[PDB]
Amino acid sequence: SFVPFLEPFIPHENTLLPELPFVTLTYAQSLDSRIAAKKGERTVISHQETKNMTQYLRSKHDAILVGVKTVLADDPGLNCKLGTPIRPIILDPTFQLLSKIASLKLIKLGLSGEGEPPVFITRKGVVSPDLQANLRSDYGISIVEIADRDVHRGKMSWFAILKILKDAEIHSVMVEGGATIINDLLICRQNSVPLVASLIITVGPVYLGKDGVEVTPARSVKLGNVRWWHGIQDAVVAASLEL
Amino acid sequence: SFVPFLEPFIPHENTLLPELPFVTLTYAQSLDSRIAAKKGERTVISHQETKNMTQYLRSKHDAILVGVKTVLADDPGLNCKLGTPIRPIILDPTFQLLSKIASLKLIKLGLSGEGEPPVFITRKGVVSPDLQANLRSDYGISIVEIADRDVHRGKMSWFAILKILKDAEIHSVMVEGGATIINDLLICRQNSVPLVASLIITVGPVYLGKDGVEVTPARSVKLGNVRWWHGIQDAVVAASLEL
Repeated sequence: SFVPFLEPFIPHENTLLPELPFVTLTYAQSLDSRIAAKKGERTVISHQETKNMTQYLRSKHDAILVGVKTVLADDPGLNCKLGTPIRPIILDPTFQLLSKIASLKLIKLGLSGEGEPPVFITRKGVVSPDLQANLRSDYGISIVEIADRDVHRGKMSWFAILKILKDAEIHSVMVEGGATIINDLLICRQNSVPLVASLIITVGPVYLGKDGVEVTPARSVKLGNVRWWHGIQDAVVAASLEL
Repeated sequence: SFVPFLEPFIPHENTLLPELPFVTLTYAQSLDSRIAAKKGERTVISHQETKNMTQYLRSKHDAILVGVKTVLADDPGLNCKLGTPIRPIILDPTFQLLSKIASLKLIKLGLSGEGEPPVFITRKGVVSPDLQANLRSDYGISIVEIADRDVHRGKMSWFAILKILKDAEIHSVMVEGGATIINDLLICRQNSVPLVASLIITVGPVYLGKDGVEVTPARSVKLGNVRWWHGIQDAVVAASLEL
């Protein structure tokens, strides 16, 4: 079972950044470190055993965070199949996904009660106040705004984002991806301390090739407390980021 | 131990291409699919357990093959630390190593008896008959030459290379890399049949980043007979390439 394997890595209170929730960074990769096949090819990386492990991990987190690309590519449910509630947080600076709200599965689940209503994290002044009110009434959506003070070289501050989630009583968040989010978080440090508490990676035994969606940080990154697991098809590494 | 794990993957005569040696393609990669750190950085991927696995695999092969880039970067010995003889094979189409021969560790070992005399594979006529005769007398070196009729798209035919090696009574060859060699063999097929018999990959729990030496094939590649192993620090996947 992956259950004892994950036990030191699921959220706990041994945190060096108490202002922030417990952050788990997780994704499924090919051997050549792609997280999605090339345009028009069907992405198959993670097998059922690590889909199960992902659901188990969500059952230990208050929220799950993805970006727009993931939502567009996967139309994911972003709920937990074990039945525990988990709050979907969508990072969407210009609230692009407004145009898709009538179609998205995570909106459907939020309306039916099978899931929690999602949070969209946008720049300040993207969604006017009346629209916010109407989207909350019609879809249960919340809009969380990041002030320009928390936007640096065009990028919303992970520290500021994670603070808001903690302030709203989200004490653990599972960040499930987007190549840009993964690359940024792998190197994001607050005074030498990683924002990521646990790194949990599925490796699928397949190559997606040079036109797949690549994950690789801007510099080398060392891991600690490494442990491996493997099932019938997939392998999983769990680790912390080195100081 | 990795020995029962590798038992069905070490050379054996269940081969669809009897004109060829049993070919193992094997390498060690970071999580982001790099095989060497960026230029000035120290490459640490494979820990002692999979260093050991590689030496065990070498003890089961007649020959080990690498390209020039690997020799220039690593100055590898290319012998087997279990003490079994293994023939080093260097793919050097234009014989770039000419001016470095006396300096190479693999040549030193050939002369001291810790290793076998190496084979260099070049285009035909690259090494003059005078130089070949002196290299054989002074260093034990043999040049294997690939005919013009077996160079296509400017690239030597892997089938032709491997045929000449089987003809020289090399019945198994362990191809340990060069990103280009790995990328090419991952997709090389002879009438749908992969020339690689066994694919064995160490995954080290580290990132090398975007300036490291990347492996990714030109298109997606499927694997069969997937078996995973992991020790205290590294994971290993063993597989065949799908037909």
